[PDB]
Amino acid sequence: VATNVNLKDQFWKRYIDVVRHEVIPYQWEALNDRIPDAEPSHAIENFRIAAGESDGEFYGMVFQDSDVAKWLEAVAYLLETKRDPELEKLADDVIELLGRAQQPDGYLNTYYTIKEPGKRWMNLRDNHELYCAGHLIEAAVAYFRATGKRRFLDIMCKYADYIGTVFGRGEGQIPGYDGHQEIELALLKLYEVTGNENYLKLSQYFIDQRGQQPYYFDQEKEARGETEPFWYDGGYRYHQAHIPVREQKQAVGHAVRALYMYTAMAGLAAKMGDESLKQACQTLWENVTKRQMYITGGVGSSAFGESFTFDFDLPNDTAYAETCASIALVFWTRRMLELEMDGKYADVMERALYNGTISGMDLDGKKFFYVNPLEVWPKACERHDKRHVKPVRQKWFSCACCPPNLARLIASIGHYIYLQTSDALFVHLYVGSDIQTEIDGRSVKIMQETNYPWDGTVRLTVSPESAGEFTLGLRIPGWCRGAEVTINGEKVDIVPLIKKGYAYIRRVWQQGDEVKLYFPMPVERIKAHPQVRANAGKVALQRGPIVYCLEEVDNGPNLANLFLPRDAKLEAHFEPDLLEGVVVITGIAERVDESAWNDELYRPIEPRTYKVPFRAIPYYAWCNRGEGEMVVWVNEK
Amino acid sequence: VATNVNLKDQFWKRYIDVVRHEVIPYQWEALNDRIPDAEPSHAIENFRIAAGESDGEFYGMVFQDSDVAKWLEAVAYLLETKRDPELEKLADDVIELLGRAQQPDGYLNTYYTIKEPGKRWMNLRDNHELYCAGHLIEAAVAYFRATGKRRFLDIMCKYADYIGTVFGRGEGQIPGYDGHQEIELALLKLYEVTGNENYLKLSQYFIDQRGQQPYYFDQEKEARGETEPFWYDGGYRYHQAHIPVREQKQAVGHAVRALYMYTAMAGLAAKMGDESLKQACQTLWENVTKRQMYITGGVGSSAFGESFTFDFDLPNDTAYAETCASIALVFWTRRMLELEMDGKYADVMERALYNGTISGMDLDGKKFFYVNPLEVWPKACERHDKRHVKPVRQKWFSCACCPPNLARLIASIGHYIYLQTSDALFVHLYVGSDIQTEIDGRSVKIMQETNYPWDGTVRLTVSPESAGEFTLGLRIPGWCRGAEVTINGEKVDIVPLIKKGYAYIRRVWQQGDEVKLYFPMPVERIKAHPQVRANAGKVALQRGPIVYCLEEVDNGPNLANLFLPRDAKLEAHFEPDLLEGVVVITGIAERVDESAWNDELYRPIEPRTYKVPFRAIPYYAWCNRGEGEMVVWVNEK
Repeated sequence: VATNVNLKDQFWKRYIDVVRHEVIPYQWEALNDRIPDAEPSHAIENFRIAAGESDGEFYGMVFQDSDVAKWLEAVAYLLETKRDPELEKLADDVIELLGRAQQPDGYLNTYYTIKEPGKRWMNLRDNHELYCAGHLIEAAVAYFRATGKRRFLDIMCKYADYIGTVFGRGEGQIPGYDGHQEIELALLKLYEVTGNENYLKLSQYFIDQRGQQPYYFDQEKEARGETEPFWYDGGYRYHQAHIPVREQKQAVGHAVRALYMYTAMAGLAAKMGDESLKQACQTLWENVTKRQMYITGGVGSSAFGESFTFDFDLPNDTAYAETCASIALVFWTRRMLELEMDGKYADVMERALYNGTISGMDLDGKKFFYVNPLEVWPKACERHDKRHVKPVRQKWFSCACCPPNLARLIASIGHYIYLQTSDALFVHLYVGSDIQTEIDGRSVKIMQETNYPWDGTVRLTVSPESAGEFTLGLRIPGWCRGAEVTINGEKVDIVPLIKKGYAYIRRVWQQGDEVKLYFPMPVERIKAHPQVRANAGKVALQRGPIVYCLEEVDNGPNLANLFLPRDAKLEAHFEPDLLEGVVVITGIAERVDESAWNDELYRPIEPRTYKVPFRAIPYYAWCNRGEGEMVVWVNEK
Repeated sequence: VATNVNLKDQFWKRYIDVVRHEVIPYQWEALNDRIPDAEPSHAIENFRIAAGESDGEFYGMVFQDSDVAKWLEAVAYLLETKRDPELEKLADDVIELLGRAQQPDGYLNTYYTIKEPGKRWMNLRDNHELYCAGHLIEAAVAYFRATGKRRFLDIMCKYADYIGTVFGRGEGQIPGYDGHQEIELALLKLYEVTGNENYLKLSQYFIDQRGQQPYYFDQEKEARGETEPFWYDGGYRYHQAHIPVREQKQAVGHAVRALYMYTAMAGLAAKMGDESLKQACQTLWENVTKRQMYITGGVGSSAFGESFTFDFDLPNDTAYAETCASIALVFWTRRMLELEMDGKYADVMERALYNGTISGMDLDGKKFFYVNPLEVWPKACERHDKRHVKPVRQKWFSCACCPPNLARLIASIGHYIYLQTSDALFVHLYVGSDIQTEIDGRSVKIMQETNYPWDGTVRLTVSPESAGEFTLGLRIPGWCRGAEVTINGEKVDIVPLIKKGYAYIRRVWQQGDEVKLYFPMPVERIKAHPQVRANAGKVALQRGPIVYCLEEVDNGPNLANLFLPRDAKLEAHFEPDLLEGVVVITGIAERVDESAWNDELYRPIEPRTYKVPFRAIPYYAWCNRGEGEMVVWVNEK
């Protein structure tokens, strides 16, 4: 493949700069208990103790080891854009410490090495051993791809090989699997970087075993003398272990869990060319993205179990839409594109990336949300049914969806832009960047320049070492109508070339060939399916891939009583000095007069209305200018 | 002195017969553990054991004793409108049982007699001792007024005197009060029937002491050795015991508790001539009824704590609106009227009486709601944050709230229709009835005939034994746009006679004088104050005092996808055989056609709508024709 991708834009480059200079350095301090304000992490200390370099007790959540891995993974990806010896040094040191904390059989887990040794693999449902293992594997694979150093990969292959001995359907093995999926998608990347088929088979095994009767979680449960019912009403639906994955057609249960599982299913369907996995992914995909996904790319409608509920139940004010769930959605869409090239997967990838993902952090990377609501009345957040919604971003405990999660996605943004297949180069995302690659063994550089998401002109430059025929696959964004393409100033009728949202342009390509794409970005009035009861009579503003919202700081309070008339004229313009440089939308809305109301609650008096201008900003950029109300779905006319 | 009201109705007399033939007999069977499927009550049996007439253990909730009291109270009121020697013989036996279960000092509490003897008064925050005493006192007063038999009253006077020695300021007294208000209003009635002012001062003491520092509940807490913090995050706001009642300006906490407290407060303001309590009551009245009350007369917007939240937070789908809280609202308004004669108090009484109280039962009286929601999507009742909303009514085994609570209010409805002062007969409610009473000495009979609430025409016949001058005060309903009055066919100019929602008609009345009242009853479109976020862009249908709703059985599924145009062609007509004979509202609405989505979730389309006829029925009558969607607040076009 011999591929390499560099970022050359403003929008994502700023985010990476923030991850590099703010988020990773701060997270490193917290992981090392050097922040006197903060609640202690003990994440690195747990490994020192496990390694025999420090006395003390284990401290933290059962999956504390995964914090370190995700930090290491983000650091690996940062090392790809800017090679940075101080960083590479701390990471190498953490890796060596990890090597020393690893047992000779390969097992690497601090909670069981320090606090409950010999009780390992006895609570797969709850204690995240395989989940921590998986995040560790992902970190080593990325660290290898980034630096070429294989120490971390050797450490993790040993753990994988040991896990491969323990788990299975053969003699003396445990027919088990994790309560929290992750090892399956991690095993795939280990396979993809080692060539070792055993890791493919192990991933296949964990997926194939899930949900099989009699339920492995009932068996380990009983063996622990435990009789209390599982707290989630839906039972093993919470872990998507209720039935085998090939029979799962409805998204249920914990959202991050489901999406980690579907990501793995999709990668396995591709590797095996297995239709049953592929069709289960496709059906689950339709269910999620056409019935249980917010307009922000948010997923998970219920604070209880941080879960999916059922089709069309997408309340805006009690939404959960965990940042990590949106991240997991990105992971899934990328594997879906490798399994079948359909623009709709990249559409959703882009929806999550420019909305319900980076909304999880302040512009300057200093604070974060766990929960990403589509409507906030800060006062109402004292209600019990909304206490999961924090009206301003904050610093976070060993919560579960720690900031290194968003960090590793942002720092790896470049890996999601293009896909190289032998015949065809696919462009998924419209991002100032280049890629040096091989097509037909032909060395080729492709370059994109664009101010997207703020404008829909993309100039692609295609420079092959020597002229040659190959295919350029350009995603046609599903939000756009009327995409246009020119090649060297010549119009190209793309309508006969599009297959499932990509335009296949196969020709002889020469040094300097220029492809201009134009995606008109009008302000759009988005309407939800009438079955989405929460949005009856409501409209959302969107421009390009970016969903807009109204905040109190620009529009005043009581946003429920700002109405957007159907043929108000709407205007967009760039504001270089607002929220790091955003396009804003403005127009004339209507408010309901309150003054005629005379200390009365209910009256037969039809509303008197008055014009006010409104300003809408990008959903991701909300809550950077003080606490206040915010809405995405606005009342119409 | 002697005052008699008999219902001559169809509307309320049908509820009374349901209460007499279905509810009270069934509840007797359940209280007596004679129902083979039902969860045993053991409420009577606890008294048999405490009386030494049976061996066994206490069973039930800590307030189980008040279940018996509430049944006896309802029974007292039934005996007023129809004496039944069998029912009465039953009540007398139960009464003597209470007599024999009572401790020698007057304490009557089964839990603290058979399960924890000697440990009484140790947990006033939780154990409902004074609450059960208050309910027993109310049953005794009621039973005496109804039968003349003083026995139950002697028993409870003895308990009441005992309570007077235990609680107060000074040595050998506990400076305490109940976690669940009730004893305070009950003691007012005991005073009213006995003239013993110690009962009045005891009520005052309990009200005056509440919320003083250091917190009484903190002291008994420390003596119990308990240290983990109270479950409700608002602490003693739940009990309205966070600050003295005279400094309470907003309704907070558990709604029934709040309203039982405000009722006593209003009673004491009148009986002591206490301006500070009168003011406090008025302030709280305005807060509840202008900012924290549903259009149905429901109060209580959060299932967590069954509590008030804050101003203008009135969600329809997650409403609590506990039946017993609207009931309590009725008790409060009746006391508010004895304190300040203003039609607003009776307006709210009527609101709660014709909507959110009787909505708590099936029309045939066999099933009940605890929670009275304003919007139901049955599938969404599976969400954790809506699991308190049952989409059909049912039998209720443990309670706290319901059936004898509703029964006692329905059975005593005649007591809310009129108020007799020295000078003046006030007509609060337009109910087919007659009242024989004494005005400025004279024997006077007044007869009301009307089809209210279905029609706004009323005829009052005034038949004093001999002719005489007195004032007839007639409530002008706040929902009406004008009233017309004639006396013996001649017109009365009433505008000069109206003071605070009552028309004062003072003249010499003669036998057979005929007052005719006309209240126009158009179909009204009701708007909520703009600060009520939940109802931005929605409208509710009302006719007279009755609030209307749309049900799936008449209108099809997806009631959120129903829009009511500016001219919706609203008609009303009587359906004599539907839901016990009701007026239905009909009209034209619009629905969005789903097909333009092509199964997509979010699209920039101009939706095609289509016209449908709709039918609305009284809220109270919803859920008598099968499970389905229901909405009160409908989307406006």
